[PDB]
Amino acid sequence: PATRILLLVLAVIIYGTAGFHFIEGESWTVSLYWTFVTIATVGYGDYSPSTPLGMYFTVTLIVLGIGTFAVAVERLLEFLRHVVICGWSESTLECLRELRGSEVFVLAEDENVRKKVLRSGANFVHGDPTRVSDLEKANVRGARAVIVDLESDSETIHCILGIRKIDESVRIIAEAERYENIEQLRMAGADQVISPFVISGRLMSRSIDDGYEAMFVQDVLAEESTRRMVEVPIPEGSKLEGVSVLDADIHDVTGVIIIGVGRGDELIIDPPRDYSFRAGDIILGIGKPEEIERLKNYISA
Amino acid sequence: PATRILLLVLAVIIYGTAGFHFIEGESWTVSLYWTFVTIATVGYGDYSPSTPLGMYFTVTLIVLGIGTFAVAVERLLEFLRHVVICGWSESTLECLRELRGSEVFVLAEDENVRKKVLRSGANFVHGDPTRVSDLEKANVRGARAVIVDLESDSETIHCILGIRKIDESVRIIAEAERYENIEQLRMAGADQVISPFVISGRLMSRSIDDGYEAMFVQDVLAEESTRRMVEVPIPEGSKLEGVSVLDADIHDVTGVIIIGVGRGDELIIDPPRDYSFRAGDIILGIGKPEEIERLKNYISA
Amino acid sequence: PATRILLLVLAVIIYGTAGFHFIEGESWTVSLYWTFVTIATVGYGDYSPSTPLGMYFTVTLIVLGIGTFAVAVERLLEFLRHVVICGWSESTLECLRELRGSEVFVLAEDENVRKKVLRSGANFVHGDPTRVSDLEKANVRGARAVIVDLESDSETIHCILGIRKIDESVRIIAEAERYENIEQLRMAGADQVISPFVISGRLMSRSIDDGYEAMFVQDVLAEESTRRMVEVPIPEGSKLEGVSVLDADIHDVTGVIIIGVGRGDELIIDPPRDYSFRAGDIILGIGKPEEIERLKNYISA
Amino acid sequence: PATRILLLVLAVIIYGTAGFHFIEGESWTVSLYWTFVTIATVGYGDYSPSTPLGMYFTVTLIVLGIGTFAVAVERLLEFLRHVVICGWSESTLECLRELRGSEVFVLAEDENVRKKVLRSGANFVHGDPTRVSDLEKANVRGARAVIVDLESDSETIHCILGIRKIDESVRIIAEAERYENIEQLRMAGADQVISPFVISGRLMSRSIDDGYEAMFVQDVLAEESTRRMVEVPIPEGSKLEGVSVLDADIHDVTGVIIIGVGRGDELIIDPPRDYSFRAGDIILGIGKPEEIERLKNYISA
Amino acid sequence: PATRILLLVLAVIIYGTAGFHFIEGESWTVSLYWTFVTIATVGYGDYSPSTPLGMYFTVTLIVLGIGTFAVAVERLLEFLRHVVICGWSESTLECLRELRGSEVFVLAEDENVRKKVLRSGANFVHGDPTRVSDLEKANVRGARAVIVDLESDSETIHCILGIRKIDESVRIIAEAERYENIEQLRMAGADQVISPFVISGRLMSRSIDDGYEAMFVQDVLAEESTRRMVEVPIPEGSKLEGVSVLDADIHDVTGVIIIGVGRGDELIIDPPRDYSFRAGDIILGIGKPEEIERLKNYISA
Amino acid sequence: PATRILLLVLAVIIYGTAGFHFIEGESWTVSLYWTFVTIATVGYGDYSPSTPLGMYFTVTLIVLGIGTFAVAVERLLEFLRHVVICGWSESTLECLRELRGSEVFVLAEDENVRKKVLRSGANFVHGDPTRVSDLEKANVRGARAVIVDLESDSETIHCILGIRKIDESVRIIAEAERYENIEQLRMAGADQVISPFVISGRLMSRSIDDGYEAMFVQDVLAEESTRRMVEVPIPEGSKLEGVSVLDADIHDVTGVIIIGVGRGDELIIDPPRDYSFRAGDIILGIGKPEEIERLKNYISA
Ligand SMILES: [Ca+2]
Ligand SMILES: [Ca+2]
Ligand SMILES: [Ca+2]
Ligand SMILES: [Ca+2]
Ligand SMILES: [Ca+2]
Ligand SMILES: [Ca+2]
Repeated sequence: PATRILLLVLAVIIYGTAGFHFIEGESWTVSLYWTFVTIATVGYGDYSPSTPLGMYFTVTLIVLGIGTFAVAVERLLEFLRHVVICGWSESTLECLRELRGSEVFVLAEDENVRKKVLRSGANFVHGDPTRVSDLEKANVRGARAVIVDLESDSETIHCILGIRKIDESVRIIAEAERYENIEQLRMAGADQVISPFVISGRLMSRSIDDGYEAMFVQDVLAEESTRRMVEVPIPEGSKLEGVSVLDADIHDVTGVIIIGVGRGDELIIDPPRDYSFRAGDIILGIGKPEEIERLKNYISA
Repeated sequence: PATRILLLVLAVIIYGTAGFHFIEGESWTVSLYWTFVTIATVGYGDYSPSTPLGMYFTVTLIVLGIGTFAVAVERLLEFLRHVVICGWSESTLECLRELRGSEVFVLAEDENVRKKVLRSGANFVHGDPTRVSDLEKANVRGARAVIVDLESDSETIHCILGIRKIDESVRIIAEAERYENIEQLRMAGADQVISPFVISGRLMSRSIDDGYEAMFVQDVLAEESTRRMVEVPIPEGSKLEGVSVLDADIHDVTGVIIIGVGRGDELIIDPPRDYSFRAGDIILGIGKPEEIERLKNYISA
Repeated sequence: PATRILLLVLAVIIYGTAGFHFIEGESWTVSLYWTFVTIATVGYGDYSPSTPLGMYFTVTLIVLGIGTFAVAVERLLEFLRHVVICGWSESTLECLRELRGSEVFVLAEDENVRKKVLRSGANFVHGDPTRVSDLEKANVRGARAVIVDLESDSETIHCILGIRKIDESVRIIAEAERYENIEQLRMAGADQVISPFVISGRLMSRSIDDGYEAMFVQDVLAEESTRRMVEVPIPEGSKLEGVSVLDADIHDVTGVIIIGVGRGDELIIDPPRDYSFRAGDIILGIGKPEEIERLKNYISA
Repeated sequence: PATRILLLVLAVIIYGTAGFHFIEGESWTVSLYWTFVTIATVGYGDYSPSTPLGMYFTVTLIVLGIGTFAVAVERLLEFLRHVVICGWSESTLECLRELRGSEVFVLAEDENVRKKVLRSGANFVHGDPTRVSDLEKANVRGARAVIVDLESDSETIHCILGIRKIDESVRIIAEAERYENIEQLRMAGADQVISPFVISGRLMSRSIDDGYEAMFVQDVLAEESTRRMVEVPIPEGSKLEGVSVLDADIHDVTGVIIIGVGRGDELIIDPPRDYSFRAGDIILGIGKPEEIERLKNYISA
Repeated sequence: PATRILLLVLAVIIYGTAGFHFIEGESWTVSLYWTFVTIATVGYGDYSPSTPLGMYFTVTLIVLGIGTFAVAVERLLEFLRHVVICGWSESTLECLRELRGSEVFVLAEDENVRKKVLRSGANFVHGDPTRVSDLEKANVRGARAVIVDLESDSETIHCILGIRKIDESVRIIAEAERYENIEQLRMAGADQVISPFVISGRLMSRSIDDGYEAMFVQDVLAEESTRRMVEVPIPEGSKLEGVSVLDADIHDVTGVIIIGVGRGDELIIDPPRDYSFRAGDIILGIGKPEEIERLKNYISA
Repeated sequence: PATRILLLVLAVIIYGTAGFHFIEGESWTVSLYWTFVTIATVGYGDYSPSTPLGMYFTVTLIVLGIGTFAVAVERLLEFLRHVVICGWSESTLECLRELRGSEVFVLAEDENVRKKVLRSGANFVHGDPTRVSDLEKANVRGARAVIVDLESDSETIHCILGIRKIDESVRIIAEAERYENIEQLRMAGADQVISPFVISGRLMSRSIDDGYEAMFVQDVLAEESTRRMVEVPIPEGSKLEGVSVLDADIHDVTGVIIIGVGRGDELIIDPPRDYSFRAGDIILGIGKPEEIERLKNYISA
């Protein structure tokens, strides 16, 4: 019915522009040109509608002059490597703050959010991350990875399954509100789970004494003090491949502290001395950018 | 007034047991013995109250027999280095899970909580952590340290000031729900602030790539894989005091990775080579317990 | 993306005005002049777009005529000694009623308020007085003084710290909803605290007898009865400095009852006879304006 | 019906104790003595109810043994110049804090209140102060005066009319939540009206400058600093009656500042010099208790 | 299951009293007499349970001494021409106020009601008048008539159908909350419908002028001024049957104003002069009781 | 600030029309005529703005062409014997249905109402009938009479006092939601009180038997059956004044049943025979319009 009114304002043009070539200077060709020109509150002057009786029909083009302008308006506006964030929460916000330098889409239920999700360098997709149809509104298929944090682990567990139901291989990262659901959250298909509260809690209990243990975690993740925790990959042909951690003395050599090495989906912290670097191996280390750069070279080719 | 009714039920014993040695076999000594015995619906038989007239006074001991039984009941049940946790939240819960091996008191508004705060090795103090009077119900004065996490940073900021208002030196550790209040949370007097959401968010944005950076934080704080992040202090007389990090090769020597050194209230991550250990200095390092033990000795005296 | 649509409505002018100098009287200079003139539903007549084929391109300028007018509208509006009142409550309202003769800004969360905060001689700044960013929207830095009354002492305590966090010297005046928080309210940084309820309550208990005690407080603060409570300062060179209250007989002399003298941040009520006026001293007294004027002179130079 | 069940448990004693002198050793006198003794789970032993057939009737005394014990219990506890406070609010609370040394009854809708209204030296009457029937539950008729503060001026206006509807002369004191209703609050019958917010507001606006004006009001009503605002009456035969305020130099003489004199229902603040004290006159003055005592004597007889 | 536990506490008496005639002085007759006497915390002394081994079985009678006392308690209190009112509202209340002199049952959802429905001379049946099962709890089948007023016409319409579903002939009287449902309320089966609001409204509009029209309705229905609106039936053999209203001059004769005559389910107001009384006819008239009595006789036989 | 933007759109006319007499054909008189003509998307053609450089300033009149049209719009619409109904309820609605043939104003809090209060022949005044300022928005002063029905008797009691506070003589008609407040409702100043529920209730209890008594009230107030309840006044010079009800036989004479006579503010139902009509007396009677007309004449002069 909304597109059925654009037929009445289209008929007024064949009824309003019709009396132009009939009640004035004949021109069945430039008849609509008079109507559109007149209705568009233009009034250039290609026909002042002089006829008196044609002034009565010219008055009709004034009445139905808004029944096509205020009409074709809502009808003209009723046609014409990215990351998706399901759910909009502080976690999400703080996250969107880092991903600022890239294409991010926040899919959320509450519209009121929009305005702010925009104040932060992200695009807003109004929908419910639980409905696959809306997940698609954010194009999860092509999402480099999806971050999920809804109000209740239940809704999150849902959203995940939904995502799976589309691209069953996108990297999904979810926040767990309660420790007791971390596993279900994985079963559902989350690849990585983060439990802000378990971290927070432990850090608390661990800062009753001295708060360095908690000072570490928070400071390291903050873009301050130069020192930066970085994960460096070992190229296929590495002058290390086969070498022992103990033998490479990466610290003495690079200055980059290695807090652990990773074999996709798994990571070891104080890697034992007799550890042997491989190809896909990833180095989790903290260090001055220089040190880092130096570390990359000490491995290159 | 609740303890003023225990004087009426105590006077009924001097009025009920009084007629025993007066309206029966004289015995001002074993008079109360008859009243208590009778009121206790015992009726052993040391005096069947035979007197007819004394049966009228024996009936009074039956009427006021519940005005001392149903009384001394709620009156008998109305008499017979610790950590205080203000607010009961997941963070709090997860925290109370570590502090299990010690005296912990959770002060919260909602009673329904109690039952669970008990299922977890902690004692419950029903009150509002914003009211100083209730803070005192949990004895903050003697609290080794107070952990604070209320529903809204506002209420937390409050609670803190409150605590300050009592022991202006207790170590206060608070969680911040929003990044924008971390500072006010300190001004108010929080010594240590933890923002689960800032951590969570960043870890997220940092795990779009590879999730080791986030795998580290969560795994390190979990009592698994042997490896343990520990903060070891440098005794006053240390065979290191004055020595350079570069010179002590603590890693090669101990095997304990040092992720940073701390000077009370502050911590440096990749301490520069030319750093010189001092007395109060604290070593933040991850390593096998053995390694740790070994690290402590490599410093002792 | 909201500023990326202003490039499409900017391209329609290079595509709509482009066909003007091509499908009509050549004029690559006054081509945009035809498009803008036409799109602005003006139709002066500098070119009636006569060409039939140019009438087809002239119709395109009518269709995309709103895709630049309804566009450049939200884009043109998307670029282009005062007192601040945080929180909007009856207290606040009644207060804004006195400050009518001056620059006042009310900063509040609920928009619905606006309309009324305007009916009262004040400017409205929509924001949350707890967020420093919004405090700044009201320019607390330059605020002569800030009045604070939010729904819960907690939120107030918050707001205060926030203010402190900016101009750590602005005079802050806060209302306390509960007696038990008057101190925390100060610790946080409130300079002056008013507890309407403590006043109200006491006045009540004090008016069970005769209601003069309560009739005084309310009447004195009301702009009626001539009598006015005034605080008069003692100039540096005063013919009183050093004189005893008993000796100056200010009442007999001036007629201005002195209910107390104040030494910045502190005030004494029935100042003892042997009190000696000083320089900065402030006289809190009630009296007929004349009496007052008379009091000022009895001290001048 | 609650007192009609005490006739069934009284008939069981005439039916339970009746079979004792009929189905055992005859004794229509000591028959109830066996029933009461038995029902009271006493079992002294004055009759072991040996009869086998009488053991069937002795069993009936065991069944209806609780139909008289659990009965006469709630029946024994259901029998064995004051001020009424309608509504329970901070104002009210702070007020009840002064009236501690006297008989006060708080009548309120929410039961949850009770416990606290008791922690404060007052008695609680659960009811709605708007329903006359409940007002009567608090005996307004005999109330020395009624204090009224309900959640909304409307409810208060109501409550008042209600009170009027009973003792149309009790001194009613009400708090007004909004300035715009102070008059209706009076029309309804309130004798004294207190608007905590109008006071609070004004004090605020008045403390932007220096806060003495607000320091006065709050401090004077506080039982401190010794100084106490008192209203002293002029006895019938006074060595002042007829004397001029100017002539009595009460301040110089007593030390008690007189902030105003009152002629029932009315009070003048800086009484003009040519004022003449009368009989019923009341002196509103602030001063050290000694000063006060001294003031009373300077008038006695 | 609640009555299945009274079989376990009944088996403990055949198991507890069984060891009495087995582990003591033989008496299979007075065995239960020992168990009941012992379990009733009586201890008269007809058997002190002396046997040591029988003291082990006498201890079992002490353990299961509460598993029959605390049991038979809630089991002893769990056994020991009327009008039904569905829904409890002011209308209902005001109605129950008239029906005070008779058997009335109020069936309602909210339990909190009970206490009051009892303060008014009625019995309370806790249930939902929409559920037939609960309608039956109030025995509508035998209800002289059912009055229905639930919160929403919808629920009422429901309740009615429900009632119909049982006694499809009980006189149902329902209140309609909205004028627009009076008919549906009848279709559903209400026999009589009352719309307090339509009455109220009209009376209002009719009392803008003079309020007699509204003074009539309210006063007539109030048990005051002697005058009473009464409906008197015309006996089968009446000295009026066939007589004209004009001819009977009932007013002049009786003094009872006849405001209308009724033919079951219908009533005419100013019956025309030429009206002829019949048998079942009912006379709606107002008049002094005497007048009424006089009217009854002027028709008798 | 809303009227401060009309100075910027007024300055654009002195800045936009200014370049017309400077960058075109000089005419400081008809300069604003070009601006207003241009901004009004008129484009008559009195100046096509030919100048190229003036086309750059002519473009500025296109940009700021909406900053005066979309402005002066909300600024042009932001300047340019009756009955008042306080509160909008079914009662009210049903009432407004009768008063259809007259000037009625409904003053209510909820805006959503408006639309409907209009569908019914009444004018809507959005405000709170409790605030005198809004009562005045409906001009109670001149209200022929005010009808009051708010959600709670409390709010009504309020509203009344408010009304009194303005025209202390307007006829006030109020509905009482609860029987227990009918008196307070009067004390407050209601002149006439209607209790739909008391009526409804009684009618119910009275229709358990036969429902004529309730059929009467509802039918009489309904504009059906010809019969109409009317109140006819006795003119000053009446051929009845002094005559006995018994003597005037108004029924026999007129046919109009007299259900009662009224002496302002009071009404008697079956007026005793020996009653004597007076001047101001009002006759409450039901009867055919003819009968009525006939009744008026039987009294005229
Ligand atoms: Ca979250
Ligand atoms: Ca939390
Ligand atoms: Ca407030
Ligand atoms: Ca209050
Ligand atoms: Ca109803
Ligand atoms: Ca109503």
